Amino acid sequence: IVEGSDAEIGMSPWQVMLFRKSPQELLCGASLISDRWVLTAAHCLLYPPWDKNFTENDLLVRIGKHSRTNIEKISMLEKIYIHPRYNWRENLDRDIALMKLKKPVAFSDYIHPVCLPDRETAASLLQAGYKGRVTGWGPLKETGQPSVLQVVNLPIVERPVCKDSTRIRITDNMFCAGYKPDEGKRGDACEGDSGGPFVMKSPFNNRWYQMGIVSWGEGCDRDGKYGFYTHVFRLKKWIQKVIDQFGE
Amino acid sequence: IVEGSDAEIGMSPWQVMLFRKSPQELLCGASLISDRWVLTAAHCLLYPPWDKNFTENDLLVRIGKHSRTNIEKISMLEKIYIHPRYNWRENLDRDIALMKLKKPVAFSDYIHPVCLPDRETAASLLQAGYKGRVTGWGPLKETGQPSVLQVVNLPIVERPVCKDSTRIRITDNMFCAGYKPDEGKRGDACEGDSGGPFVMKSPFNNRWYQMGIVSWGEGCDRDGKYGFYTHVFRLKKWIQKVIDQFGE
Amino acid sequence: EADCGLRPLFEKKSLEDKTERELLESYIDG
Amino acid sequence: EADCGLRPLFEKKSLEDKTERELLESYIDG
Ligand SMILES: *[C@@H]1O[C@H](CO)[C@@H](O)[C@H](O)[C@H]1NC(C)=O
Ligand SMILES: *[C@@H]1O[C@H](CO)[C@@H](O)[C@H](O)[C@H]1NC(C)=O
Ligand code: NA
Ligand code: NA
Ligand code: NA
Ligand code: NA
Repeated sequence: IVEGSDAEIGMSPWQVMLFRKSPQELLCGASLISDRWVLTAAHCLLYPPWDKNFTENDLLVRIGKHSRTNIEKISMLEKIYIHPRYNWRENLDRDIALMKLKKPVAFSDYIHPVCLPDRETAASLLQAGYKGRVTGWGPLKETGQPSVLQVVNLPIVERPVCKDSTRIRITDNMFCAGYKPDEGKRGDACEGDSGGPFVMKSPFNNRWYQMGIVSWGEGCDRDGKYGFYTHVFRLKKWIQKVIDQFGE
Repeated sequence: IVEGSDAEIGMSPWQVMLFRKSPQELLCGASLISDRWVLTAAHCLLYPPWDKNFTENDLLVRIGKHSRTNIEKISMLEKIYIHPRYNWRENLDRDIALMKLKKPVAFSDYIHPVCLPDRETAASLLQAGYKGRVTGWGPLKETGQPSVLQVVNLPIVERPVCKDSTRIRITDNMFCAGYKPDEGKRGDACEGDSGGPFVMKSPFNNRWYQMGIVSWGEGCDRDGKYGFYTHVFRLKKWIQKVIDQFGE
Repeated sequence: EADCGLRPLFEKKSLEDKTERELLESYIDG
Repeated sequence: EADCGLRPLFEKKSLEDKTERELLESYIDG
């Protein structure tokens, strides 16, 4: 997270960290959506251009970690589900994956799931200018390593401007966010923040909803550039299918 | 309430009915703002143009009543406090009064206080077009008597339009609400709804706040006319003074 | 007071009343 | 699930975090 600030204790209890099991390596961010399911970006698990193709036994997730310098839960994975139409070949379309924990995790003051949006919440809040919040353990830029979870609030950007900022073919399964040059504020996700949640607080019921997943961007906090996020609601049917049918 | 609908059970647990003790006569609406304080319009208690000047022993309040056709609490009053600058002579400016219950009332699924606005809530929600909700036992028009509490949602109206709708000198201690001719929806408070609450639900904390008190209007649900409400936040300092200093 | 404005049969049970959405939409609509 | 999105140390204790108001204001501001 670039140009963000230290998160308050328990501010993001759905925050999950994805690690290579051994040797230890922080790979990406992720989020808790139930006692046994974690949501992340598919490219955090499968990305051939990088010779990356992790299987369940290669990873571990940490839940409840506020800083570096117990109360922290380390869980193994039982199964990984990558969206069948995730496109790592071209533009990271449908960059989403679900990971089922071997055992359900116990909730606490520091561990609690985030909600997934319904049609009404997505229609109401996915609007240009409306701010979401991104959290992560990514570096503090592109050279800068945090010992406390970082947080930054960023506004959703109109689609024509998102399209404009890149040569990549963007799709309706992505949205972009960040401040414009001259809006006078900065901030962006970066590297290891990948896979982490973009959340918004509903004015209807006061609950936090995960509207996006840190997916890609070009550079970190560069003027005229915006971070792209996986549009969670657009892929809700697949998410629901996996969680509803499996999870035994 | 004209052009409204039946309230759901427990939808307005802060609703209070002001009655002449004996013989029984429904006089006005009111609201519960704590276990021992009820808020209403001063004209419900003191209004010389009508030879009205009630004292504590002349009244009773009912709390928790959803319909006509126990669970209902009937309370006596210990003291009445009318704003010292309430102007019954000209335009009902500062039409507000507080009534202290002889004994504190027990809260239940049907009895619960409403919040009073702070500066931030008033600044955010008192905007033209933003809708509030009015509830009451007033007739169904100006000829029509409800056996179930009625409710209607109405939008706040821009001040120049409020000014325009009447010959009376309005003040900043009042705001008006209701639909415009051609907005295609109707609704208004009427008669006995007087003194009742105009509430709004905060998108910040999900709590209901009482922004106004049904004060006056000309006619009921007439095209081109709007109901005027006492601006509760504008008179917060006096309200707070009374509640903070007294209430023994 | 401290639990003010949260209804036992609605907010406290995570239930919405029939028209409260109309109010909230009026605040966020552009 | 049913208690999703309500934080034990914030919403559940009626406490606001330092910047959540910035988010909500962006939704209601005209
Ligand atoms: C990832 O590895 C598995 C072997 O378990 C293979 O079946 C799958 O096709 C691989 N994905 C790639 C290389 O795109
Ligand atoms: C209301 O009656 C009281 C008598 O207790 C009197 O002192 C007060 O001035 C009266 N208010 C009027 C008539 O305006
Ligand atoms: Na940027
Ligand atoms: Na009217
Ligand atoms: Na808005
Ligand atoms: Na608005």
